[PDB]
Amino acid sequence: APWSREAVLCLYRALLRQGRELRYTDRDFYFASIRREFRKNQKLENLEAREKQLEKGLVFLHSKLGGLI
Amino acid sequence: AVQKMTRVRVVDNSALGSTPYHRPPRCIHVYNKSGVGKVGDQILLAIRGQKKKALIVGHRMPGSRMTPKFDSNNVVLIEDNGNPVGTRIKIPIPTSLRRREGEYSKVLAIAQNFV
Amino acid sequence: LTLDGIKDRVLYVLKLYDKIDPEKLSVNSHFMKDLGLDSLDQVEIIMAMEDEFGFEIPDIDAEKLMCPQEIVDYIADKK
Amino acid sequence: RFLSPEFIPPRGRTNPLKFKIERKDMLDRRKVLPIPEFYVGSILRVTTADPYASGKTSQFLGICIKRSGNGLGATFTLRNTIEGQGVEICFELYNPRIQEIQVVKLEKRLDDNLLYLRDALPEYSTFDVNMKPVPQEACQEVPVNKLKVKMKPKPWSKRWERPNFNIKGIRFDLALTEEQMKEAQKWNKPWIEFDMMREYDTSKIEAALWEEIEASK
Amino acid sequence: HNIIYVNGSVPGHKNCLVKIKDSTLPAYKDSCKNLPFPTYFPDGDEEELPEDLFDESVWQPSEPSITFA
Amino acid sequence: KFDIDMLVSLLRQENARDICVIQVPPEMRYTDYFVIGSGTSTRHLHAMVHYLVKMYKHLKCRSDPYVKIEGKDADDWLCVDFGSMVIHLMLPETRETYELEKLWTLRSFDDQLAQIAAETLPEDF
RNA sequence: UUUCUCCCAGUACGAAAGGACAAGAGAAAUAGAGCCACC
Repeated sequence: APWSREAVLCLYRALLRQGRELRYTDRDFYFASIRREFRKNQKLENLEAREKQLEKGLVFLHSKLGGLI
Repeated sequence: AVQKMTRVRVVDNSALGSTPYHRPPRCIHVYNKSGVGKVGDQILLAIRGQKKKALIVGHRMPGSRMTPKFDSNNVVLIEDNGNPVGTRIKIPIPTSLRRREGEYSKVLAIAQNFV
Repeated sequence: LTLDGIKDRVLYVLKLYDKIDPEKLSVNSHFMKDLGLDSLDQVEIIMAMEDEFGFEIPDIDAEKLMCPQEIVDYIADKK
Repeated sequence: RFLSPEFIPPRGRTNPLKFKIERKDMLDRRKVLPIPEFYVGSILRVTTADPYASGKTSQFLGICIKRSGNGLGATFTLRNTIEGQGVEICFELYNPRIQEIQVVKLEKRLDDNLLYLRDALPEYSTFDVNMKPVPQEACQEVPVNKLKVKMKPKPWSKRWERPNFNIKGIRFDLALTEEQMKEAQKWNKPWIEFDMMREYDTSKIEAALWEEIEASK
Repeated sequence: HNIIYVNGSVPGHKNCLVKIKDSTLPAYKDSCKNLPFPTYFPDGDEEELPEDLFDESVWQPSEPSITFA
Repeated sequence: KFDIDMLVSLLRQENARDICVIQVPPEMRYTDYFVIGSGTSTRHLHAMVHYLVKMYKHLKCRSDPYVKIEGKDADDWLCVDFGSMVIHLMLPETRETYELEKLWTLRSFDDQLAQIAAETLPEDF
């Protein structure tokens, strides 16, 4: 489904790493929330829609967890 | 701005506001010592035959210098408990509401668009 | 590197994940058919395996592993 | 020789000494903050310190629609449509909280006041906030945009059709018949064009101001 | 030019003579203690005053643009 | 002084189940940090809200004035506006419904933004 | 000129529940007297 599923694994791995790098927030919920986010959206998508979802995640990945602090 | 009558645009996702209705949403009361209602002033709006408090976020009345004059009157619905009726606000909302006296953090949190 | 050590550790990390049912958690346990694993399951299983052994596994061949022994071989030859 | 509007004093009983003192402060401030030359219709981006925010500046881009005030209190208004909302902000030239002034596009419009643009179509008033500055020619007059904007239905803020307004940038023909213009022309007051009691000349004052401003430099 | 800058409005038209005296409000009961008690005498010329006198809060022109930091 | 790190540690001490903190870039003219907090019950929400304000007043902030508490009347959403951070405290279930974190984390991509709808307001005649 | 909020202070007081003063600050409102830098 995705343009490249390798990004999904790499993207998900980075999100988990950011959770361990996130101090002010509660580490507990973030891990669960990210897992829920991946399950709800990525499982069923179209190529064009999937591109937006992964693209926003890449910016989310590359922007200090998209402002999460 | 919004005052007695003064049909306003309901900038909210509240069910009553979101649902189209044949009569425009007007105001019945201004929750201020003065009779004039401006941005940040609570009002008693009317929606779908119901009376719901609304918070003014924009007005067409000429304002002070260095401020943007809105071309439409925009309001945000607020519940009796003080929480906003709607979970999101679409029109850009001025950030001066934070410094304005009153409880505006809830509405600002619900307002993603800030100008 | 110890091939036996990787196999038990690879099996151990597979056992750690709770969602998958280790009814038959053999060294040749298949994912699509033996365990009925969806795309989400295989992704997460690689994540657990990746964390233990220093990740650096790309999904280009990870989805092709389809069993713990195959990744054991992939882990063994990449270290 | 471009003499900025604020320097020109208006007719009245105000003391000339006030203008002399005001001009000196204006010249002193101009050194700290450079005020670029611009006219109504030019698109400008101005950087100003944000009071609500802490240590954060903001830049707003819009077409200049009106110039008002004189001296240190002179202000300029620029208009733009943001998120589909027409917004006009009045900026005081000499306010200490204006960090920088950038003229993204220096140009002039058919009319000296662009209040009718509110009655015009949104596209004529829409401008990209992030649009980069375009090149300008120093030894030339500012480009004059002669495009005639199209109006919205007849109900307007003001009766632009009336001869007194004399708006030359409106496509009246499309929305107004020639008979309607004649009805508007009933308020011509032709003697007003020939009446010398309503004339105020600042040419001599403008010329005198030029040397004084240059001398301070 | 012997020009005093006073907050607020003053009744009358421009160029109209006015009478100025020290504030009689209770709060400013004794302000003449730190001011010239009889008056300021330029004849003495103990120390020449600056041409323009500013209040501390007042922002003088030619100062750096005020940033709300 | 009262800063971001102290408050969140105080939030942990009073056992805040879920805390969200979003920084704001200089371009956006809002508070530098936006904070969202979860609390099991309205009694817990009242207790934690009071604790942070009491610590804030005690922890220097002399230059800053006292901070009024907003939303105490509501049993599901309490928000306190501090000098450098705003903490929005709510129940866990209320947290998902509002999804304040999505609004700030996804500045323009938040799902609830699309949920807003438009209307028409014709005259009677 | 009048009202409201804050501060004083969750203090004084009180077993607790609960909860002040005075002094100070900020908001408005109206009345009176004015003013045109801006709108």
